[PDB]
Amino acid sequence: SMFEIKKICCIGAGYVGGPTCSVIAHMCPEIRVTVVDVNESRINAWNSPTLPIYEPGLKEVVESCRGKNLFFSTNIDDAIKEADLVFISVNTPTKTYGMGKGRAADLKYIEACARRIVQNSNGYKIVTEKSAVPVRAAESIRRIFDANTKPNLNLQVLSNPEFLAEGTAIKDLKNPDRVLIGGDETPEGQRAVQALCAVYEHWVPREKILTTNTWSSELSKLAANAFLAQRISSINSISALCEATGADVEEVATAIGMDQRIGNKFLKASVGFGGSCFQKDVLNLVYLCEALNLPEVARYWQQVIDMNDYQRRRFASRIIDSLFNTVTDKKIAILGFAFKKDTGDTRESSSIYISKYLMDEGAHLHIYDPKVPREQIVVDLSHPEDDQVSRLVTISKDPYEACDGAHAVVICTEWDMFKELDYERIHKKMLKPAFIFDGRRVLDGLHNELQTIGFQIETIGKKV
Amino acid sequence: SMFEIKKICCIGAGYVGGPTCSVIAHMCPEIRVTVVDVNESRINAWNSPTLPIYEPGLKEVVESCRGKNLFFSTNIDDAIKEADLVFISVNTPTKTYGMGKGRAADLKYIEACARRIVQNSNGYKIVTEKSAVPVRAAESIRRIFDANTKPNLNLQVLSNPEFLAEGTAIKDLKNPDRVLIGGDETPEGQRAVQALCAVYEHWVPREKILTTNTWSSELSKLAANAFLAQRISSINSISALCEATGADVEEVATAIGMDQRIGNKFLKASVGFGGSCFQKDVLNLVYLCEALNLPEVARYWQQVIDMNDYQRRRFASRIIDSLFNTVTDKKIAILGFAFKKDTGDTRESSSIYISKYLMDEGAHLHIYDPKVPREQIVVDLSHDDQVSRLVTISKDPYEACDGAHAVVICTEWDMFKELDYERIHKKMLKPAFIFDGRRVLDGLHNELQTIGFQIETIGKKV
Amino acid sequence: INSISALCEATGADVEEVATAIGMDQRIGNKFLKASVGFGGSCFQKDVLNLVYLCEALNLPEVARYWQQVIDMNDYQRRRFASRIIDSLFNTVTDKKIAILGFAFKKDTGDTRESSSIYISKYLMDEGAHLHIYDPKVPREQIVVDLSHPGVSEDDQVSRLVTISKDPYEACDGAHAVVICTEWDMFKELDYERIHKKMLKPAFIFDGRRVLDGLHNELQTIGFQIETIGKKV
Repeated sequence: SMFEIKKICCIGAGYVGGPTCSVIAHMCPEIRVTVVDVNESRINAWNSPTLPIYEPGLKEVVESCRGKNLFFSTNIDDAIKEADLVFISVNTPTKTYGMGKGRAADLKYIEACARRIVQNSNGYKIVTEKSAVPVRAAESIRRIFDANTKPNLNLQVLSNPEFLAEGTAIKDLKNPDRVLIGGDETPEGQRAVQALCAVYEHWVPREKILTTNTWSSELSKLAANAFLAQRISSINSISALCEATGADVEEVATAIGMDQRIGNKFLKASVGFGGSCFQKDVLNLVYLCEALNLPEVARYWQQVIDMNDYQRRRFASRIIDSLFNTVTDKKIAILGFAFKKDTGDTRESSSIYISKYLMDEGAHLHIYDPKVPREQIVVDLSHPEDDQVSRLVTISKDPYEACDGAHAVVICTEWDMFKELDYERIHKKMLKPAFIFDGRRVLDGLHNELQTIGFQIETIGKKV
Repeated sequence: SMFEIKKICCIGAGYVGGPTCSVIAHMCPEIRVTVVDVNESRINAWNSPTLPIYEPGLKEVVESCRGKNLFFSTNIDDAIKEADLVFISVNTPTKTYGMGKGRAADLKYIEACARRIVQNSNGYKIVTEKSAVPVRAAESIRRIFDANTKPNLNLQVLSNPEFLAEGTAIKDLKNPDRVLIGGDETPEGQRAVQALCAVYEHWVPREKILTTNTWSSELSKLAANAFLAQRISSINSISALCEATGADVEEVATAIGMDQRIGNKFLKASVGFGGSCFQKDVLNLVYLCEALNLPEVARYWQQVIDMNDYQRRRFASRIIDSLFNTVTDKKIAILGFAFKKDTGDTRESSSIYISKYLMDEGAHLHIYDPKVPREQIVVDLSHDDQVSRLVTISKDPYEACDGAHAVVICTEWDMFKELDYERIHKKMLKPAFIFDGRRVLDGLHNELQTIGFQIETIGKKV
Repeated sequence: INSISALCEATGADVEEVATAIGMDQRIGNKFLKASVGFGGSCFQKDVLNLVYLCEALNLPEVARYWQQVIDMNDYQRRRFASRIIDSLFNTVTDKKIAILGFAFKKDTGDTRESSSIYISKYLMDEGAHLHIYDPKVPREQIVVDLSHPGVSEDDQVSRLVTISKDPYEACDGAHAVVICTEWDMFKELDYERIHKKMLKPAFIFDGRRVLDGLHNELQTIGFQIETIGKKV
């Protein structure tokens, strides 16, 4: 309102900072947006005709304003000096050792940015956390600024979390459900908050811009992903009950989802949710609870993970039991390795875990995924040159090789192609009894024809 | 359309059967709908100008078709003989003893109906469970029919659960989010399912009528109330974290609820959910899981109740710590006793539980609620000497607050934001606390701090 | 052998076939291998509990717990038998008439001490069952004592819920279930066709002693659901 952002700097040219800043430039022609990164190779790519990130619509957005008001540079320090607003958009990996190993977020990159910003800054700037951060991250940035102050240096700290999913990043940026901005409840804080609102007001309606305090903002990002993951674990818990009673989890999911207060999204049973966001955010929320002496809340959210873990384990057990509790040297087809369809991302994929369970039985796994690189599958199934993987794991170039001589076909990722395969042919060449374990309900409605063909076909959330 | 339902009999003239059948008759002029009950007094009332159930819109519906195609009668046996479709719409109270005491559903009334139906039936009929039943209830009706069969007796069993809330029953029947009908995956089951679909098709669009197997149908009713309860416990869990960090739970709930995949309903933090459906249904789910050797699933759903109970307990503890952990002969005002605003219903009301905690500290409660009858409050807080010594029921809020150390809002009635707080302050003992258990005073905070209250609320840091 | 009966019910093996096979090994012997709803009498539980207590007194918790299993198993065998009954009646037995045939701890005596009939009857009382109890030797006064809350000369629950029958046909007349808890030889000679006519349907016979073995097809033809210990349903 009073203050006007005219220059933005984004430290971090990854999957958050690049696209967000590209859309900001596209929508705000009068604002100069400079995306910076230490990685010279990456910056060069952003300035090339082959962008380092593939996202539908991104190329068009970047090419429409790069060189006009959108810039990519390795000159971090100059970008900061010039900036009115600086986004910090670096990753916060999970700690791999020490207090909170495996669960707590590691602020090392956030801290390095804060130190660098204060070292290169004079006068008034707004500094905004854009990466997924743990609650209190802004407190730390503020401590660093307060401890390294200079005359006439006035840095304001805001939180502005990202709500982007892979594959929908541009749509999500152009037409967001909401934009969330957190700042202090002081006149300074509210000045800063309003300045960044005005940026988003160039293309987002005021009623979709939610302003909060900084802790509410940070906590909403974590909490939102926990609520989404909870719906999957809840419908997965129902799937177990369906298998025991004769109910069908897709019928039940549809019935529950038609109540508009619950809604019909995120109610699809599966072998288990995956990706780099759901488990990580829930565990981060559980760690935070324990750290604040809220064990009841900690144990309440831990259930979302325990349930996902159980869902995977019981699926593996149905497989193994159906093979008479011996799978040593039995060939099994694993169709699908990505954590979900239409990606090559294997981070926390249920396919990894199902696979490790069968490896632990001596299975000879032939794994097919149309999009995941074969080197990645080998890494994911290896211990942190791995003999168990080279002894037990074959990566198949087509799905027929993977089923050929197999005892079971296990569908772990919901790629659409898997429902189109020649199952008559696959049946001829399998050992008998021939099983199909559908971990994604993707073969619904082929059931009768598959049983006619001769398969024992089994799925999640359906009684055998 | 092979088979056409032309006569419907509903056994049970209560809150479910009466209104549902009244709406069916209203919407299906060619169908004769006869609601029966053993309780002659109640039937008479359904035939009177003062219906035994108050529901907005119900009188108009009933008066528009009673005596034309809608009938209420104590002649249960004739209605069954005539009927093409018989609804069983009786209560299934929770067992009060024995295996599953306090959690399992008691099928005695459902069984009695089934046995009576088979005794009075010949030929083809469709029998449909309309009451909230445990999973496998239809199996039991089936077993009874199969065990007491007669030549040419062909009874088909369907599930058709109710999704009505008090106060919105007519709206919910005229314009339902969905109609759910479960039946066997056999030609005869599908024929039966289609006949009942056709009844609903007189006024509900086909895309809103969901057909399933019988177990899916029974399980969906229980699961829906459980998912809804989970949202409240989930946002309540966040409210604890807000109090510890400085986040505000209403800011967080808005942020979360604007994601269209989550939605913005049922995300209002409180001292705790209540009512006769949520805890009951979740507990029945937990019991069914244990029975079926699904302990992981059981413990997943118990968290919904354990969280609600913790929310109530930590709220009471805040109140108690604020008066130094000694409330004995302290006067405290409880404003609101209903489980939610705009009802007299106290079933599983968080006000009961808050109040019982303070009573266990020796607090003198003065309780006001604008619609709950006094005798209901006395019963709810009894096992009674602890009540008569410690509980006073006030005819107005100002009495209850007069000379109180604290004012505790437990039910979100709109009138509580309109009270003369300057007045209440003049007459309270100092420090004068208001504990808002419902976020109903949000936005009066600054001025209430100005007046001199130490105002505290759920999901906000002190 | 009771623990094996549970496994028989789960798999399709028959506990009497298994008992006979095990017992023909002369090192094991064929005595005391008869599956039941549970052992009773004034000796077994008391002596085993005494032994367990001695172990704990002597800091031998491993031996204590080894022997405690003989009791725990017996309690489980009782509880799961009652649960079969109750589950078969839809988990509600309030005001249902159920015949209890046999109250003595074993046949051919009036001794009821620690009889499994007392425990199965107490489980069905906790469901509100209306129990009609018949035994050819046990005095009626002793049954009333055995089911009463001790130190209560007139129990409200016993007089509301329990009827002592002077004949088995009275006990089964209008019953949902006939529960045989003691192995009296007379029970295999009963006129079951007659019993079936006047029972409510579905009509269950729960044989807690294997005393109706070989009658099963005949009882299924008459139209009973006949269930017993150590046979799959």
